[PDB]
Amino acid sequence: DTVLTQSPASLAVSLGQRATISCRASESVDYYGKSFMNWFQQKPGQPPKLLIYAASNQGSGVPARFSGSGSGTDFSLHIHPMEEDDSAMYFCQQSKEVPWTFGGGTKLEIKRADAAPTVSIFPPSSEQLTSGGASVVCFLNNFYPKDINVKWKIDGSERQNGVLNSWTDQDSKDSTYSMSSTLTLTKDEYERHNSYTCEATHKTSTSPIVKSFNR
Amino acid sequence: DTVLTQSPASLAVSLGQRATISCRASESVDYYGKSFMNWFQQKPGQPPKLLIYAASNQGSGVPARFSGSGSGTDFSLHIHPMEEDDSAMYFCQQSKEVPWTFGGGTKLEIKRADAAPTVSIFPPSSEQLTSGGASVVCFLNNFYPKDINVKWKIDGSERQNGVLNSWTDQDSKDSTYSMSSTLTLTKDEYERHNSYTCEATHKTSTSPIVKSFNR
Amino acid sequence: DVQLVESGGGLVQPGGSRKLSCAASGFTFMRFGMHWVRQAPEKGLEWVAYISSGSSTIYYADTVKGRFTISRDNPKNTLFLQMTSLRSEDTALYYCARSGGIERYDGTYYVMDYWGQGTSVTVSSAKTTPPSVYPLAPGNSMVTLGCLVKGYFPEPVTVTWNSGSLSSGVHTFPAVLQSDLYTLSSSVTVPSSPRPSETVTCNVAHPASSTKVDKKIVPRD
Amino acid sequence: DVQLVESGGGLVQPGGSRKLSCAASGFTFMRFGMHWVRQAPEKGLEWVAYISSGSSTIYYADTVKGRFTISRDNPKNTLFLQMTSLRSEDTALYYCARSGGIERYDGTYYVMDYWGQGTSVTVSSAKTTPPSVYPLAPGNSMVTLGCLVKGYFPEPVTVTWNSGSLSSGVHTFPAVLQSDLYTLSSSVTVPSSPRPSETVTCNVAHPASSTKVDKKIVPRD
Repeated sequence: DTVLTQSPASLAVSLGQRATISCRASESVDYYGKSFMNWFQQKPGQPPKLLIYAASNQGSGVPARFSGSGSGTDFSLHIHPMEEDDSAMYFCQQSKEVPWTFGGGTKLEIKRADAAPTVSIFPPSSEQLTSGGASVVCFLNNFYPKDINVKWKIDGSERQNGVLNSWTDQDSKDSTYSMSSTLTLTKDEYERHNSYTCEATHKTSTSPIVKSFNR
Repeated sequence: DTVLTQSPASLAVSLGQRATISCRASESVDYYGKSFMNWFQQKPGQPPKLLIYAASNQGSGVPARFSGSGSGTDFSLHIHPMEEDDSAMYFCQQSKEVPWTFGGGTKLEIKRADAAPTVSIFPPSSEQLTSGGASVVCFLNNFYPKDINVKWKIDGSERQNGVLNSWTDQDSKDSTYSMSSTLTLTKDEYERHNSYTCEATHKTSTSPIVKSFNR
Repeated sequence: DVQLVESGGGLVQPGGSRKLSCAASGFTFMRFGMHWVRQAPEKGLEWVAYISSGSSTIYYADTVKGRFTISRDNPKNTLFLQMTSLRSEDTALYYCARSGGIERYDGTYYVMDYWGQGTSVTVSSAKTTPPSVYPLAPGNSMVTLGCLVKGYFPEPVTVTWNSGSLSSGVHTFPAVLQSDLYTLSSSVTVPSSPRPSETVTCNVAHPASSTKVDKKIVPRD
Repeated sequence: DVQLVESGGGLVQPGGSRKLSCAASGFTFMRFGMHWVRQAPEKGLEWVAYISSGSSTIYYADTVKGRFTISRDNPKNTLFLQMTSLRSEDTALYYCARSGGIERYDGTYYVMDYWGQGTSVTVSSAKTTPPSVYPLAPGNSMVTLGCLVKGYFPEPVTVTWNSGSLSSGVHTFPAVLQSDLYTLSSSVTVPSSPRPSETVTCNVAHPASSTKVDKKIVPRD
């Protein structure tokens, strides 16, 4: 099997700049003088779309801002300039041998201005409490870069146990990211503590955004 | 008041081509050397976005593919190359005097290949018939250009009376248009006739697409 | 990030009154002048009013002079538009736009750089009416189904297929006004295999009449 | 216009079977070889099977060899994938891609030029469970509200706000699996004026349990 290895795994390019994704094969991919390397584009909740075929040929309706190159083992995808709609997963694929193999994908994103997150905290609902559970929800909305450190403090103590964080893919109109952190306990344990704190350290500041509530 | 007149009213440029929208003022718009012409872009169900300010300066995050020129009375917006996301209403506006005046707008669209429409016909529903009405609906889907001639035949007769046609804006991923044509009669009248035809003449053919049903 | 959010719109009777708000965020509100621009098919974009950061200066478009009153609450980051003596001609979508200053070489230049989604204001005496949803059942590998929602007022109506699951291949057409009542239609294309084996239902909502209806498309027979 | 629409997906027990279809449109189906490609977080894109226009030739990826069977109904413009002896490893989104040939003067080059939306196939023994929707009420010119929908299986769940009226400023987060039960949360931001003076409600639909619930966010107290 021809293994295709792309690099980097994730990018972040400012609007107007050039993005270049590398894809190398374990075995040659051009039979004769034609390179069987294809590139696809896949936006979230979307089927892949053919971008380049035979190494450097534009797919249908593909802007001249996307170009492909390389031969044999090493291939590259170029995007210049970067535009607000290009954020997507790009995969390379060889179609010389069977099976047809794809690369791991490279997630290219728009590097926008930094953006601090908007943290909101919500205590368990009466309805959930009534059912014996106590989920505390914390929304860290619209920040950039996605690199963030989300932690919980129960009465001042670090609680690693019981939380599920979830990020949203780069926003389409914003280029920001979002996240929900949820701490789940039992009604009983929830009632054993007073203070519940949701904290976020992000490069936009040295002090974390601490959001809290006393039950 | 400074009246701004845009031209053309509508366009249709192919991907990769250059679009040029003209905007002329009744009175000069540059105060000395500074031109006070601004351009906005408005995609359907969207607020207007600043594209160009002061005749030729690019707004924030606006690709180098958009440019503005002109002076005094005449100005122009340029788009090259054309891309699948550009379909929007473009407006010019002067900010030299009060009131602040905008042009009428120029609807730019992607000239894609011709596509014949997909016609579907539907008779009155039992529920609607049970209420005494009889709406006959016809969907002319996914075509291009939007220029289409839709007509109804009742037992072979031209029926101009009672129909409401409604087009969808150029589709975002397709670049096609669609349309519903609804003939409304009373349950009584509808039951006086046998054959109901929905017809469409479109440049993709010389004969119309006839869709009908016999109640 | 600059954020502007309008609210307050609705259906108002001719001669009536309505006050629109505009909630700003992501910028030092008290430092910027604000605007109110509106749109209507019979209008396009049309400037309505201007107010400086300190309100010392305000401008009105002639058609609005004497009836509307722009104002702001710098502490609440809110801009307002108090409309009175409404006429059909005022029916439109209202946007509040920020008068951002671009620091130019020849001095700062002001341009309405940020806009909100807007709020719809309809001025009519016509009476609020809930719509009637009728299933558009079929008479190829794909079948087109649909729903007709007629006789409602005012706009808008919300149309979804299978609660939002069926999203691809959906066409919800612009409503048409015929004698103070709107009529609209939506089509959904599915593989012929899925129908009728698998249920297709249009979910229609008309907030103004608090009416929400689900209509399953069943074969005629 | 080339058009491919997959269906048949769903939740299947380990060791079970399911057949996915793929309805084509816009091209002479019987002249194009077809493919089935699948994607999972832990897989990315992975080729599954290939079948020539006349089916005289077929290829299977090793992992699928002996269990799946690709086939086609040229007259009905349908392509199929019969899966049996399913394993969790088969859980993925299945796309059918069209093997189109670019008439190169160097010899026609074949590339999967058109794909479909795909169908979800989850292979698990975890039991179908309707979720619990809980109201996320607040403790600025804008206020963030939300809904927590936890304890459901399988995916997906549909979340809408105010029947879809509220669409701007909504974040519906990816569901997380924690012991065969999913949990997801959605957030809506509205001008502080609107709440609570005007209702905000999250409309949540879970097709698999045929559950649909609307939860109004009311102040805590």
